[PDB]
Amino acid sequence: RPTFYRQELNKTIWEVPERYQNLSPVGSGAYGSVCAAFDTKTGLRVAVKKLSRPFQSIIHAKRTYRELRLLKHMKHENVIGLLDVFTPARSLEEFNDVYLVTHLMGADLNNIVKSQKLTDDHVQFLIYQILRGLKYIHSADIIHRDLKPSNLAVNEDSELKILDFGATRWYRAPEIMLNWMHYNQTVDIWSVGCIMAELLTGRTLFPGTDHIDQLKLILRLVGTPGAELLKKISSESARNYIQSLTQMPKMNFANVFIGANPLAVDLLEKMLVLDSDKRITAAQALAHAYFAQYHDPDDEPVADPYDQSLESRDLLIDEWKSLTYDEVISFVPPP
Ligand SMILES: CC(C)(C)c1cc(NC(=O)Nc2nccs2)n(-c2ccc(CC(=O)O)cc2)n1
Ligand SMILES: CCCCCCCCO[C@@H]1O[C@H](CO)[C@@H](O)[C@H](O)[C@H]1O
Ligand SMILES: CCCCCCCCO[C@@H]1O[C@H](CO)[C@@H](O)[C@H](O)[C@H]1O
Repeated sequence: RPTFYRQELNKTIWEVPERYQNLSPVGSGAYGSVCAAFDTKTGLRVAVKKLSRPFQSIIHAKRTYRELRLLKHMKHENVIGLLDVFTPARSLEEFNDVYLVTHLMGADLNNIVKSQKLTDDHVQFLIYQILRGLKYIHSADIIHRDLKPSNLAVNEDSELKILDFGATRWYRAPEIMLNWMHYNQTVDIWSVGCIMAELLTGRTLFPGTDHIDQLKLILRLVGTPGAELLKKISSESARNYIQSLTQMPKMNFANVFIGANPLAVDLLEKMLVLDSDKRITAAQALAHAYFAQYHDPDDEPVADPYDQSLESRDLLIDEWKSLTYDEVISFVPPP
């Protein structure tokens, strides 16, 4: 067992191994809080997440277990991975707090586009990495669901990792916003399209003021649902309502992307398709000519399959807690 020390951070006492130094809050929410830190044992800048009352409720306990399991599973250059997980507890009976440690990287994509747009060459490298990470995540039968610039961590050399800390709706696929009976991994490709567009233009693609505005903006770029897609919407009244959200024909798509690489625009047109069944997949996108400088079919690895049964489980807090404890004590750090 490492030696721990205690300090007050974000209104609670954080108790962490002495290797972790210079803890500085960077974000907080209902589910927990995150500090930037320096890991003196590895010389790495790290993020340390303390879960907020991880076993207070069934939902908190389930989310705690899910996050630990997922992070333990992810072993890919472009996906955030677990560097460490710890608890100050010495037994299950005293187990009450969980801390997760990941690479910090140093910045996110929420920053770089404020003053000016990125070069096409830069966008190639950034989106290539997002898609490479996403191919991996999707291959594990995991849907991200909240891809956005603040969930994309980048270092000074623009090496990128996808994370989920756990403006808000600007990158969301329309079907998530419209409570589709089911949706699938194609929602993340929509998000990549929105992100890529923004890097190229320096501006948010669909900056909706609210839910309906968001949908109207989307419909104005990509067009009202066509005949094939309309068949996939059950409600007559819903289809009638849709037909009111547009008053003019759709625009020339390319007008948003003046002077852009034609291959970039072609890829964007293939990502930003209203009908999710028709969107390009991560694997297909990696093979698109836009990424010729980076694509290597032998260096775009896939994930071991993931036991996702626990996402639909209805369990007692103490079961989620015991399952989580097992995962904490069995953790082995990466080489
Ligand atoms: C693997 C990928 C990107 C999908 C991913 C990464 C993370 N987590 C993560 O990045 N944590 C970090 N800590 C510190 C720095 S980055 N989650 C995630 C999984 C589960 C839940 C719980 C819920 O579902 O609410 C929350 C987040 N998913
Ligand atoms: C804004 C009003 C129109 C929104 C239409 C979004 C259609 C999204 O695409 C739909 O995704 C569903 C979930 O994966 C699939 O079941 C459907 O087959 C697919 O057409
Ligand atoms: C643009 C705002 C108006 C949106 C109207 C379309 C709402 C689509 O409604 C959706 O249709 C799906 C397919 O039938 C169902 O599976 C979803 O449960 C339903 O929410």
